[PDB]
Amino acid sequence: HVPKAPGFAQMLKEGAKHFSGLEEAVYRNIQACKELAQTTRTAYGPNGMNKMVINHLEKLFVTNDAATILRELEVQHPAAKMIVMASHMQEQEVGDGTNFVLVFAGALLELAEELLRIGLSVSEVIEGYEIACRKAHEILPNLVCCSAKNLRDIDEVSSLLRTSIMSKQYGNEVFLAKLIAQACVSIFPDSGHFNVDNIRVCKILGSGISSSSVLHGMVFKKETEGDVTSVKDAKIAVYSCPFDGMITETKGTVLIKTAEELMNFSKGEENLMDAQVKAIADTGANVVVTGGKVADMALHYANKYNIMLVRLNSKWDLRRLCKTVGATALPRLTPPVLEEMGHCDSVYLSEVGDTQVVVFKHEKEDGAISTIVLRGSTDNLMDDIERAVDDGVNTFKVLTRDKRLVPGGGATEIELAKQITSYGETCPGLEQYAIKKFAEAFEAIPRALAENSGVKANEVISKLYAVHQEGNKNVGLDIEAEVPAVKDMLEAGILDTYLGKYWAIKLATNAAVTVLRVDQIIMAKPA
Amino acid sequence: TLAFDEYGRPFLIIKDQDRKSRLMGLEALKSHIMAAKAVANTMRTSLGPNGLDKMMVDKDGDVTVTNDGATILS
Amino acid sequence: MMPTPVILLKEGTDSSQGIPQLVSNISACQVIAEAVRTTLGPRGMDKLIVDGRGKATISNDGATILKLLDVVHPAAKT
Amino acid sequence: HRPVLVLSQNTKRESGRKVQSGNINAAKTIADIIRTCLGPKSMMKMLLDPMGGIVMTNDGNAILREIQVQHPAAKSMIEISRTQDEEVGDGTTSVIILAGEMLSVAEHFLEQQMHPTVVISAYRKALDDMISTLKKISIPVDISDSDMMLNIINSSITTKAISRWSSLACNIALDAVKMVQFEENGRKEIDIKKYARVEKIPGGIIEDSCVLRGVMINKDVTHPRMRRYIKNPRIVLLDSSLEYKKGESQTDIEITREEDFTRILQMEEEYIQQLCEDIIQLKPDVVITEKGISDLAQHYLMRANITAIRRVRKTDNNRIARACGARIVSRPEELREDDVGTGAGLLEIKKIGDEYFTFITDCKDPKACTILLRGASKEILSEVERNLQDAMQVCRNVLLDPQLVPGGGASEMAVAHALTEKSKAMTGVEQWPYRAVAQALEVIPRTLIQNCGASTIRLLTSLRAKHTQENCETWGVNGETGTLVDMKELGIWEPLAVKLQTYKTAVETAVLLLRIDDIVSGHKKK
Amino acid sequence: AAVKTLNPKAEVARAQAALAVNISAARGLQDVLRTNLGPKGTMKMLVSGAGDIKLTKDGNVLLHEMQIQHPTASLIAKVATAQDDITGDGTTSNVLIIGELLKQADLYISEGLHPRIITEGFEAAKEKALQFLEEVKVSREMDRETLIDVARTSLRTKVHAELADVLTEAVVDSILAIKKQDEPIDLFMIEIMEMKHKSETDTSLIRGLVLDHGARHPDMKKRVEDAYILTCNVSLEYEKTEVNSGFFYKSAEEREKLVKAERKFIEDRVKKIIELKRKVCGDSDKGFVVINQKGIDPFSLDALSKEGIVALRRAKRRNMERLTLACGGVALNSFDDLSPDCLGHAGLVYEYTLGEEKFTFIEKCNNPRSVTLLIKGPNKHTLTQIKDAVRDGLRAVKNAIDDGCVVPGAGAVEVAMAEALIKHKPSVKGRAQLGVQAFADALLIIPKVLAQNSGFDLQETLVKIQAEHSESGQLVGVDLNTGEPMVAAEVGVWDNYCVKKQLLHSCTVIATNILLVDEIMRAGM
Amino acid sequence: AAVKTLNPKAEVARAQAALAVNISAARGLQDVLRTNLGPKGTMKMLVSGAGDIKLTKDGNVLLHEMQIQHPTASLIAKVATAQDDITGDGTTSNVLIIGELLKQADLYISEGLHPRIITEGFEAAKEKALQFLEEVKVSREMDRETLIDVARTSLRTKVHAELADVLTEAVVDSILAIKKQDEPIDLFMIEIMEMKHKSETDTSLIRGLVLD
Ligand SMILES: Nc1ncnc2c1ncn2[C@@H]1O[C@H](COP(=O)(O)OP(=O)(O)O)[C@@H](O)[C@H]1O
Ligand SMILES: Nc1ncnc2c1ncn2[C@@H]1O[C@H](COP(=O)(O)OP(=O)(O)O)[C@@H](O)[C@H]1O
Ligand SMILES: Nc1ncnc2c1ncn2[C@@H]1O[C@H](COP(=O)(O)OP(=O)(O)O)[C@@H](O)[C@H]1O
Ligand SMILES: [Mg+2]
Ligand SMILES: [Mg+2]
Repeated sequence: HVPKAPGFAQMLKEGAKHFSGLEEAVYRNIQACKELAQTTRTAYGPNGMNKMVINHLEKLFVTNDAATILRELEVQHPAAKMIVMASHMQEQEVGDGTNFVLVFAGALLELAEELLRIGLSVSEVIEGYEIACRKAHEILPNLVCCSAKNLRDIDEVSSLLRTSIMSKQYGNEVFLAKLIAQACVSIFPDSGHFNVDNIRVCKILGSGISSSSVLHGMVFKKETEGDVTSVKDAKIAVYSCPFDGMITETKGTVLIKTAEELMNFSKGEENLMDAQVKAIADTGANVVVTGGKVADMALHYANKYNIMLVRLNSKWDLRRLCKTVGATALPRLTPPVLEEMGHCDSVYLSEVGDTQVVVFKHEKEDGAISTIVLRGSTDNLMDDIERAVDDGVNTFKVLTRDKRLVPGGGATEIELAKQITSYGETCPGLEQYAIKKFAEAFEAIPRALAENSGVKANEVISKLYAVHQEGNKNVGLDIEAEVPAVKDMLEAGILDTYLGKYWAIKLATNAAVTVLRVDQIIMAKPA
Repeated sequence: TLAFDEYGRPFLIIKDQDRKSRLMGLEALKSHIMAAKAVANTMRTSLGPNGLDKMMVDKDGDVTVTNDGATILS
Repeated sequence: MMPTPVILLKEGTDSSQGIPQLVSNISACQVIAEAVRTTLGPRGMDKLIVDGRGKATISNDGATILKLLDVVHPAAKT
Repeated sequence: HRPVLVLSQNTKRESGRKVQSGNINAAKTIADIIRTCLGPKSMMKMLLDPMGGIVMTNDGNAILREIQVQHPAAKSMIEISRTQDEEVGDGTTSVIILAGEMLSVAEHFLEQQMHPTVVISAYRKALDDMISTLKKISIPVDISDSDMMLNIINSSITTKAISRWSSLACNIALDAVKMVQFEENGRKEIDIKKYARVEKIPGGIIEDSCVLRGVMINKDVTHPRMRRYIKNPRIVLLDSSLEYKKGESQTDIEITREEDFTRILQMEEEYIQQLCEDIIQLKPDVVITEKGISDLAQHYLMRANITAIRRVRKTDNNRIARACGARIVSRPEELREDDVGTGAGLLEIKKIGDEYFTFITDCKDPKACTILLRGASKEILSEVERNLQDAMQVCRNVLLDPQLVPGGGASEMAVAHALTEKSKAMTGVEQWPYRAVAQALEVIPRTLIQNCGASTIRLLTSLRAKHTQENCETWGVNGETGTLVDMKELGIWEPLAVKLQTYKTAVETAVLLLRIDDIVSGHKKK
Repeated sequence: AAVKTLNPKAEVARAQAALAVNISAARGLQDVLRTNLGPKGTMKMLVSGAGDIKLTKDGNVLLHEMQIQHPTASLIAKVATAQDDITGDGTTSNVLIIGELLKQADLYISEGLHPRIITEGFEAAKEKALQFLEEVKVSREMDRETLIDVARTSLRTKVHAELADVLTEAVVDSILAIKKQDEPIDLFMIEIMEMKHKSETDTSLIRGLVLDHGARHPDMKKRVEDAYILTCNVSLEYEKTEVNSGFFYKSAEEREKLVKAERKFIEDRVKKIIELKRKVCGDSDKGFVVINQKGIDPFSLDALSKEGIVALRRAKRRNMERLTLACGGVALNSFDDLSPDCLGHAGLVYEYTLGEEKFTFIEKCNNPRSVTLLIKGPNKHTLTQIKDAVRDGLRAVKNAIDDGCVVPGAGAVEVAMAEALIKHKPSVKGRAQLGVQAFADALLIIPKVLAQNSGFDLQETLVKIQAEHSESGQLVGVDLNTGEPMVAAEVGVWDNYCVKKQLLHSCTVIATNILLVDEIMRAGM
Repeated sequence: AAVKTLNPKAEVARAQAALAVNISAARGLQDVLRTNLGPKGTMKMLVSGAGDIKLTKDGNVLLHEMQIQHPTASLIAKVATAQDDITGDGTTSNVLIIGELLKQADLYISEGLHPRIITEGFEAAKEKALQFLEEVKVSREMDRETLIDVARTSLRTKVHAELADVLTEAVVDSILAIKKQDEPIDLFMIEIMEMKHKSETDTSLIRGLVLD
């Protein structure tokens, strides 16, 4: 009766699919990456919306940063993973602009579909995108108007860090800018390498964001097991061995042969531990922090000679304490410490937010390390501010590597859209269509800023080209109210991450080119 | 409606809410009295010197004839 | 009937969008507010929550009632 | 088991961007199926039927009717090609590509936070300007000329599979419409479906196929003594039976005497001989009816030298009534001289492949003809039958509207420059969707070069520059070679009713599918 | 694919995929059907689901009774159906041209070229192949010795050459005594009866008719000489009125009067028959045979048996057409104008019983113009061998009488046609130069298969045949006994003109349409 | 069949059947691997069951990471494995010769001839082709500008010719500073480290070592 079509030449798979051509492979990779660009388009900008994303571990992640959203979404399309790993490389390089990659490369592949269906194949759209990408790296040093050079203190960086804060925390742009100014400048290495790992976030559940502060030191979440919690001298002896004595390594066996060696063994072990605790009490130590466990005999002489004990079960937190108070973790049992002692100002305990913490607070010598103690009503809010805190530390490392800045908020992408269109009209070849489409991908980036603010993007994008008549080069977007009448970005102070714009254009161009190189897809059976 | 929204989305608040039981009403206080009166009507016949005993059987089959109110309800 | 691709979106995930999402979050917070609504004021009653093991916990505190409801809604966990 | 307190059980709800941008992808999917079936360099598409048959064709209407889709917006595009198939002949594949392209540019404006009513109000203003452009570039046709009408039907079958036998299929389709063009009262009508029957017989060659001057049926004579070759027969068409049947009553006869039973059996024979004597008063030669003929009626027509055909169909009786000029009567005692089919030519009972065929041909002025198709098998004869139906309807549109539009890409580019010059005086938010209608018409010259393998960049830049001047305005795309040849020299001309129905249906398909922002599925009915 | 998005249960084939489906399936039908072309082919035993044996090797019966479910195989089976419908032979050679028109074209389409360029070369090669076929046909004025060699060629290729000497005398002598004076010969006048009497090599040609039903009364004569055929169409059995009437009687004496009166109209038809026997001078033997297409009740059979009239019943529809020409009477539908002018005549009318199944024989006619081939095959499957070969041979001699020219035999046509396309290959002057080469090499499969089934070499035979054609003017062919090139016009191997004309037309159009197919898909669910 | 008699669960292929199995499978691997030969070839994205992207177009990586279960496809994959083991390049061109040696021989074996007669002509053609290869080889005394053009040909057929100018200076300059005085060059002395620092067009040649 009804016939059917069998295999033809190479149907040898056991349950796997195959894609070949432009319509089955190239056009389907574009439409799959277009859905990720339309997903994070709402969360882009200062007026972006959050997204409650639940992973496979059945926990809640609510954020507006596009980097942490893609880590929880279990994407299975292969070409869609290329735009996720390109956004993950933006977080590892500069730490800001991960969403800029999804909008630009999502518009590069979308406008490439209009070129393959009207004209040139992938051999000339790719070569056309590479010419406009090299010309885009020549306009970005010409768009630099300000620099983070004069008065590197807490006053100038309080305004230069507001752009990375207001894109994810719009209402808290003033409080979080001052908290990131008293923490990043205080750990300055005196013209050296700025380490972003020297800033920790201690999430304390409690009151709102107005009670958050930055403490010069470290705040832990453990106990003391003692009664010497009030320490004012703060001479800290840091150890990595377990503070319970010196045991052997191979087997361990007490060998008793007479009645005198049995009775004197218990009293001789207590006198041996008594001589080791009093050896560090005569050196002036007050805080003894160990990594391993602590026996009951070590706690007996810790309270007798009035020294405080701190238990640190994490081995990574012990190395950060050595850079906090300026000490060295000794692997052997307690010696007379010559010069590797710690020196803090005040080590105390306080129950803040129904959580007994241990604070190594520096008062006079303020700059050795910083810890931003964040407060919040929910645990999900403190994770979102911590992402905004880490975007402020990563922006400070960008200004250490390169002090140049470009006016953001839509002012950079319009001038990049005007100069590439000028190079496209002066190219007497067939690849000038991809150069004109490369400049229109920069046009869609302030389009996402106006659609998230409830403003019509047609009237917004028309006023940007009207005020960019060859000499302004700075007017961006005013998203404070409807009927914008947009203003200057240097007067408002919206400029951030010139090095972030240098890498996000390069990564999104290489991501969109790599998708267009894929002509034949051979997948396996998922298991 | 329950387990569905007005926009067509599934409306799930707590886990396994279809197999739950919730009574606020006016019979939630009435269900507490009728459950407590049947315990008091059982212990009413075992009060005083003419109070008749009760035969209690354990889970293992052991039988204990009790009259005190502590071991009966336990 | 609309989405039928050869490669799906992520695995099988459903996601609401826009104005029906926001009213879905507001009406979800109204249901979980009824478990602390009758516990306010000196003329407020208490509530009894029984888990799967049969352990009864009668209380009127908001930190005690809401932790025993086992709410799995994302907006109602706030 | 307690029921769940729900509302609108077992149905779906979907709104927002997933329905507006979801119906575009369903329209782009159908337009990519028949995209390789527009130019003259097209290829056939073999289809498989649930009955077990095979439809090997390249016509855009016959492909989409064999596709069962589940998407609701995909079901709308199939009914568009069914509308274009009934109005005109060769107006099928062009509307589905054009409606997919007008929705392709409509998806761009839906992402710009523009309301769909603004795009439709710009589509209706653009639709009213495409009708006025085709009426200015048209050309009057001399319908009395034979060589002018052959060039119109050759332009419609160059895409189809009968372009190889173009010298034969043009003469068949032209003579088929000019025979069935009947006008009794003051109203001209052309019925090429009820009177121009296209019968196919497996065997022979395609070059021996010709339109007969008359009708033909697959029916043998009722008796071998009847003549199978009459020079000039007088055909009498009947509708009732020549038998003895029960009346529409409760008739019952009580037989008490001996002579009563033999009398009723004799009155049944005299009743048949009475109606057989009433049909021989006009001296006929051929008696054709629709119901059965008893053997008592075959005996009286045998000795009267009358050839009788038994069970001719009702649609075949209406077709032979126009060819021979006879009247289909339903009463043998009410026959008149006007009901006799005089003027009929040669009648011959031929045999084509071990089966008799009754031929009634060589008529004086027949008003209904039958196209005799003979080919290799029934597979390719269904292709020529579907192509001649697209070849006779494009001749019907010229005889009712003698205006020609320069096809082959010259029709779409003459309006796309007219919409571009008229868009300069818009000065509003509807100016940009007005420009996209002129860019959506570019998909018809895009398809003619993508099928032959030509370049789409070097050709469309030169073709758009040819319409910048108002003098030439008729330069199209030559699908045979792949260069730009003027259509006044090639001879590719499409009728006005084909191009007007193509533009009116492709816009209103985009009008319907853009106002859809919600889809409810899962409910039942009666 | 686009069809997978709309319908998820719809398979599809792309441009380079659907071409490999149709070509590899055409090689599947080619490699099976090439083992039966010519007299050296092998017999194929075809068993259905019931278990009956269909032993035949005709190309039309092989394609229909084959358990294959493929869309490409259904297209070739429809072209093969019309080849065995209008002209008989030419079905096995039909499939082998399509199997080579797609295989020789695959060598160019896979090597960069477009399939439409090959189809443009097929039309230019078909125009030269049609003109060359009209130059090689031989008009021999339809001699009766020429029609023997035409029927011998079509019968050898279906039997083991011991029955081909018997069936040629039964086919040629049957087709000559049907119609004269340039009249189209109707093949319905030849009856084909299947018997089981002696053996397969005993099929004779009865000059009259052989009816498969006998006398339905034991008192009738079994052997009747010098008979009168009365062909009737009336119903002698008891029939009622069309209106439901019934009977009504009062006494029992009036009951028997109604049974006598209800048969009066029946016996009036029988009294017209027995009075016709008395008006033809019945003072002799004077046998009477009534074939009587409609049924006869046993009351009228008992009345006709007492007068000595053999009466048959339940004849066929065409038995009133074949016996009317054979006996020379008039097939009447009534008994109102009975006369001796409508009576027939046969010298011998006898019957014979073969396992409780009588067979009425009518022989010894003057000018019958209607004969009957009496196939007497031993087995049931052997009857299908002879019947499918008789209609293959009857349609071969019918085309040789209607067409005025005869076409030569095995390799005298296909080799000479392929050499004519080589010298006219630079005449196209374009990209279709390789299309004429693919058409010329596809026509050479007929000497290649005949050299392969006979056991000879394939390439070594085609060199010697093309050498004798290029160095002479005689249309040389293939010899299936020695392998040497022998002329087919002299050894008595002929063919039909309409078979070779349709082989150049039906195979070429179905090859140009298959090569232009790139979207094989199954939708509609 | 005889193998079906003793073992009923044992499929078999006859003389004219097993030839069509190997030829149709050789054209299956030929039509896939012919779209990536040379610099103008197309890239292939290979996804395994885990979900990792393996974007490459080398003939050895394509045949190994392909969902194919065929005995003829496993024979060509064994020959393609030894091509990329001893001399590197020449794996994509290896499969196309095997796919054409069976396709060109299919036109003669199906036309009456024996498969052994075709194999007698392959050996007589291989001896003349091997002697012709020794006459067309060009000796240029191993100049460092000659090795640039040798490395440029092999690198352009695996990258988009922007990294081929960078990797040529990293391959030729790395192979010269290993051994001198006509000594066999050991490829184990070159370590291949994978970083993520800047970009794909930043691969430099460290003159010492890089430890992970
Ligand atoms: N005050 C402001 N006015 C206008 N636009 C702003 C303002 N602050 C931030 N933006 C815009 O919001 C966008 C936020 O981008 P973001 O999501 O941080 O990129 P990434 O994901 O790469 O970090 C920037 O492109 C910037 O132009
Ligand atoms: N020789 C030719 N040169 C250029 N274009 C042609 C030629 N022949 C046909 N065409 C184009 O091919 C198209 C075929 O349209 P078609 O699919 O037949 O429409 P429909 O489906 O309504 O019948 C026509 O619009 C015509 O412009
Ligand atoms: N005696 C013979 N000698 C040589 N060739 C023959 C002979 N008889 C038949 N042939 C060849 O066999 C071929 C096929 O014959 P046949 O099987 O009857 O027709 P088909 O193959 O179309 O069914 C013919 O083309 C004819 O040339
Ligand atoms: Mg930011
Ligand atoms: Mg057409």
